[PDB]
Amino acid sequence: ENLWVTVYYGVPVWKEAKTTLFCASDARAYEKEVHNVWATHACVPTDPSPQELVLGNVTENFNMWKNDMVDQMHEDIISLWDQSLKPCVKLTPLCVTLICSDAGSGGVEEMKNCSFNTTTEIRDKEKKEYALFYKPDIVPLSETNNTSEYRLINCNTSACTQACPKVTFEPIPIHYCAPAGYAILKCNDETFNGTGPCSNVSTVQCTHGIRPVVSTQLLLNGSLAEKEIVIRSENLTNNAKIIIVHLHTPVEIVCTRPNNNTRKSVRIGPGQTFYATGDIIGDIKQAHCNISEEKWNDTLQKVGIELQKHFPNKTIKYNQSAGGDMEITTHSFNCGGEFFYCNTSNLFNGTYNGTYISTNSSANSTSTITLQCRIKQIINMWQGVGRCMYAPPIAGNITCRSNITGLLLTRDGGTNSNETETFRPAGGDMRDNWRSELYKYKVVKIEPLGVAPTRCKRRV
Amino acid sequence: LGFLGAAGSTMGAASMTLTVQARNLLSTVWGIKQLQARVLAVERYLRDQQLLGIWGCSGKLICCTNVPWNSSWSNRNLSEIWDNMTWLQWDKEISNYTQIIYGLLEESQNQQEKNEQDLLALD
Amino acid sequence: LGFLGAAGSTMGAASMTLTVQARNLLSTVWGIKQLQARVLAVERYLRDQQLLGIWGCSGKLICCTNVPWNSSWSNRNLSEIWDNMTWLQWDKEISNYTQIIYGLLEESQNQQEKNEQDLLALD
Amino acid sequence: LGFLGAAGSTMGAASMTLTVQARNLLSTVWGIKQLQARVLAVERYLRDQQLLGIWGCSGKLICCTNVPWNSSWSNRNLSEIWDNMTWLQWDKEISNYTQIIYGLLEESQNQQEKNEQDLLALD
Ligand SMILES: *[C@@H]1O[C@H](CO)[C@@H](O[C@@H]2O[C@H](CO)[C@@H](O[C@@H]3O[C@H](CO[C@H]4O[C@H](CO)[C@@H](O)[C@H](O)[C@@H]4O)[C@@H](O)[C@H](O[C@H]4O[C@H](CO)[C@@H](O)[C@H](O)[C@@H]4O)[C@@H]3O)[C@H](O)[C@H]2NC(C)=O)[C@H](O)[C@H]1NC(C)=O
Ligand SMILES: *[C@@H]1O[C@H](CO)[C@@H](O[C@@H]2O[C@H](CO)[C@@H](O)[C@H](O)[C@H]2NC(C)=O)[C@H](O)[C@H]1NC(C)=O
Ligand SMILES: *[C@@H]1O[C@H](CO)[C@@H](O[C@@H]2O[C@H](CO)[C@@H](O)[C@H](O)[C@H]2NC(C)=O)[C@H](O)[C@H]1NC(C)=O
Ligand SMILES: *[C@@H]1O[C@H](CO)[C@@H](O)[C@H](O)[C@H]1NC(C)=O
Ligand SMILES: *[C@@H]1O[C@H](CO)[C@@H](O)[C@H](O)[C@H]1NC(C)=O
Ligand SMILES: *[C@@H]1O[C@H](CO)[C@@H](O)[C@H](O)[C@H]1NC(C)=O
Ligand SMILES: *[C@@H]1O[C@H](CO)[C@@H](O)[C@H](O)[C@H]1NC(C)=O
Ligand SMILES: *[C@@H]1O[C@H](CO)[C@@H](O)[C@H](O)[C@H]1NC(C)=O
Ligand SMILES: *[C@@H]1O[C@H](CO)[C@@H](O)[C@H](O)[C@H]1NC(C)=O
Ligand SMILES: *[C@@H]1O[C@H](CO)[C@@H](O)[C@H](O)[C@H]1NC(C)=O
Ligand SMILES: *[C@@H]1O[C@H](CO)[C@@H](O)[C@H](O)[C@H]1NC(C)=O
Ligand SMILES: *[C@@H]1O[C@H](CO)[C@@H](O)[C@H](O)[C@H]1NC(C)=O
Repeated sequence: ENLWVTVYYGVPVWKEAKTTLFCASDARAYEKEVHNVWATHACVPTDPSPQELVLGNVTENFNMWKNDMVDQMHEDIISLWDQSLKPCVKLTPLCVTLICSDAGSGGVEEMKNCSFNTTTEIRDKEKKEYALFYKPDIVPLSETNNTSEYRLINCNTSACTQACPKVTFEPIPIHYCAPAGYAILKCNDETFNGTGPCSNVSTVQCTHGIRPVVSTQLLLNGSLAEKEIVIRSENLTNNAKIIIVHLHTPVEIVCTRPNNNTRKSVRIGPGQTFYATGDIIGDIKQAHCNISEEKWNDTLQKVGIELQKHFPNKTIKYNQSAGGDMEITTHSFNCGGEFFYCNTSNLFNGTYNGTYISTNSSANSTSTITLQCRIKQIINMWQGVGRCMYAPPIAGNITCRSNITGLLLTRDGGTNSNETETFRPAGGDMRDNWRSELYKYKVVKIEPLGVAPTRCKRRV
Repeated sequence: LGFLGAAGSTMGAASMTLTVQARNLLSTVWGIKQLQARVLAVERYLRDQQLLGIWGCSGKLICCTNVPWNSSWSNRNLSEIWDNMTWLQWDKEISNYTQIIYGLLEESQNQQEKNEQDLLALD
Repeated sequence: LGFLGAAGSTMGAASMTLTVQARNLLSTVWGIKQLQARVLAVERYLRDQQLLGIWGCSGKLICCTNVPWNSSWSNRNLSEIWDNMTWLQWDKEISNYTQIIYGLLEESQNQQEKNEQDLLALD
Repeated sequence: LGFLGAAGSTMGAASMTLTVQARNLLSTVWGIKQLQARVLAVERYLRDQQLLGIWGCSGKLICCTNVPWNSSWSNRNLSEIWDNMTWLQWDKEISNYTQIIYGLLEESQNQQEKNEQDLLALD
């Protein structure tokens, strides 16, 4: 006859909500006695069988720019990073004035000797010690033309908390798992432009392998694409929104260094010892990064022919960074526990006008691109609340046989009748890397209650 | 089928799978956050169970209530609802009317229970 | 009695002691552990009660289902099971096949509810 | 009318107001106290629900149980009990004999369930 309402429990309907998430790590990350920095004592392990079920005919809108897991991941990384430097050595008795000269006979033109006095394990006795501090960690306090007085940089503003020499900065993968009563929708569309509907949504509980790499201006190890180069942006109208280029073919990049002596152990009290840079044996060279020439050339050509779809009659150009200090204009990362800040002058020096150039030469692979750069030791990252460190050095030489995944670009402001616009690389906020690694997923809440029309009559 | 096996399937065929989406509602730095989330999940399930039990539909998945359905709410034929539509569009176009439906179910349960105690007391 | 009074007695004599045993499922450094233990006790009880509530045996200590009993699970006679076997080795023997029984009760409950819905909507 | 509508009224007058008095059982430094009060509310509601659910009176006010009433608990007639005395002093004089009563209802409910088991298995 007429419609009578009936209640249903166990109904698959969805809403958008913001809740905290869990961890998930591999089984090999718990047998290590170095305790890592994230996945040994806090994060829970996962099962070795990630079940994924594809849904039939559902279309769901995705917005990777207005996301909750990016902000939660950033807050969790910041909090877990600040909690891992509390039981470590603090370099408060190192703000004494340093007397610094050239590095012996035949100076290296990059380090200063910087001999000082320090308090030993006895509170009365003091001893004269020496090191080799890097030049960007040395500030010339002066009142006249004095070339022998120097001090450390982090004693001026806030703290000198050294990292512990047991943990490591190795980026092992982690997975984010939704809590009970929540699911994660993942879009499998290959032509996903970042915002809009998706028609191959699959429901998963735990995310795939995410490596929280510390990098700016250029993306390190990460997940590749499937079909072609993908452009990620939210408006593509103004010049103040960072655009992400997601690649398809990796390009090999290595970074090397000359030798050092050892970790010179200097005591500043009971138990608190720090490892400074000792001597340098052998000849001194530069710390450089090598990138293949023809792979970078046809990769940038592929980026050009794919980016020409959004600009039909305009040529693209590249040049240097748009000014600033050391920390923002250089591609910065870390390897083996030592940080690198490297100039990108020889990578973004070119232009594309729409005419493709084919590179067919087998013997031309010998030519490479070299990036010469220096090393810092005190890191002021996260653009605030960073808990200013002092990275301990490594004894021998190191290698950085790495992989490249994406690029971060920013358009410059043009003038009238400017048909040739430029794209300069820039980093800035840390959220861009984890936003590039979390475009697929979206947290979702299920409501098991519902109503439906039928002809059910409850008996009395 | 596990999570959301019939989230876009046939309306008549989505009534055979409510058990698997209802079986799994409970299954220092991070000693408080997961605790708060777990207690929140427990109270979400308990609120759902109490809301089911407040109109006499506890322990039964598909329960029936004698309150009628007004023509100003859906005005659509039953056959193509149960054979063509899905749950998500139904939640899209019914969720603005849910509170008065819940109130009607509560009033109908109150009337049914008051007739039940009147019949028990008069006998 | 008390905590598991008929913990080793006859199978038949252990069916009249369900009430006095299931009643006790809810009754700084040393402040986190007590609260966590209380929350996980609530977790275990709510999981057990929900699992009883899926297959239509909510609020009943002893409930009967209409699923057939396959002989390949036990292959044993009823009389010596109910008069000679303690619950412990019985649960040890059936522990290799509990998920099949849970799925069969779930499917039988859903099928019985759909037949009841068809019979009730037929009128 | 929410909490304690007729807390000092007649025994028989409190029977018609039971449907409105028991409706609100669930409806840094100052975050831990909120968590503890939240968990304690969950404990109270779940304990009350299971204790009402052991002796077969789940989701039903004014439940009748076939256990006989012993004369050693009150030894006074029901007329002046139901039209003379309020709830509080009656609870004061009944509080010494609550565990024996709870055990008697538990045993009666379990025996009733076994009788229903034998009756349905007799067919
Ligand atoms: C992007 O991806 C690349 C490749 O996946 C990563 O490169 C790896 O980086 C890690 C560290 O960042 C390297 O691990 C280190 O290797 C050093 C040399 O390894 C050789 O020698 C050892 C024996 O000494 C052999 O077992 C090994 O197979 C190699 O032949 C080691 O000396 C290092 O040891 C240090 O760490 C351990 C544990 O923390 C300490 O106990 C030691 O005392 C010492 O301090 C370390 O194991 C790894 O070798 C690199 N891979 C390759 C192929 O070279 C990038 O790091 C990654 N990220 C970025 C940003 O580029
Ligand atoms: C930095 O200066 C110190 C002191 O001026 C140097 O330490 C001396 O090194 C010579 C070797 O040339 C030794 O003979 C002395 O005994 C050292 N004096 C000490 C330890 O008090 C140190 O070599 C200089 N650093 C560098 C890199 O040359
Ligand atoms: C102590 O820190 C302050 C910043 O809080 C320094 O002020 C500026 O520092 C930058 C970075 O080296 C310089 O480029 C500027 O020239 C500094 N001055 C101004 C007015 O911006 C300050 O110089 C530091 N103290 C010393 C002695 O160097
Ligand atoms: C999804 O809906 C379309 C619309 O009729 C239907 O043809 C298709 O079979 C559905 N998919 C599944 C898996 O049922
Ligand atoms: C440091 O302490 C020593 C004590 O031996 C003293 O001789 C010296 O003048 C002090 N200052 C410097 C700058 O070395
Ligand atoms: C959706 O993604 C899955 C992932 O394996 C794939 O198998 C399937 O073909 C995709 N759907 C379509 C229509 O391509
Ligand atoms: C950003 O996008 C909105 C709509 O997509 C548009 O109206 C607005 O003009 C854009 N911003 C700029 C600076 O053009
Ligand atoms: C890049 O920026 C510099 C800054 O002075 C400018 O001179 C140059 O024309 C720009 N373009 C190229 C292709 O170098
Ligand atoms: C990078 O290299 C260019 C040319 O080699 C040079 O002009 C510039 O000063 C270097 N440094 C930075 C931070 O751009
Ligand atoms: C860029 O490339 C041109 C062409 O090879 C070269 O002449 C120039 O030195 C390069 N570097 C800069 C900073 O322009
Ligand atoms: C640098 O270290 C690697 C091993 O980490 C070694 O194979 C290589 O020979 C070293 N470089 C030099 C110049 O010795
Ligand atoms: C990067 O590329 C090299 C060779 O192309 C490969 O061996 C390596 O596994 C790649 N990195 C990752 C993280 O897959």
